[PDB]
Amino acid sequence: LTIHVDQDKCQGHARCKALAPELFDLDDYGNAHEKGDGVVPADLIDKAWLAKSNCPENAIDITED
Ligand code: F3S
Repeated sequence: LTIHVDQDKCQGHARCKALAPELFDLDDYGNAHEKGDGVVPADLIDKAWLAKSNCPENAIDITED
């Protein structure tokens, strides 16, 4: 599992960042992006799917391999 935020879809709700601070960083304009790895650790797999479910703009993709 990896995370991606589509920059064109992001409108900076910051829900992703409130749910999974560990997985997203916000730029100075409030837009989110995947952090370091992008790879989702075993303990954050659920917060990942939640952040994606919760984004109002459907801006988050999770890849599965
Ligand atoms: S709008 Fe952007 S800030 Fe997060 S909650 Fe969605 S990716």
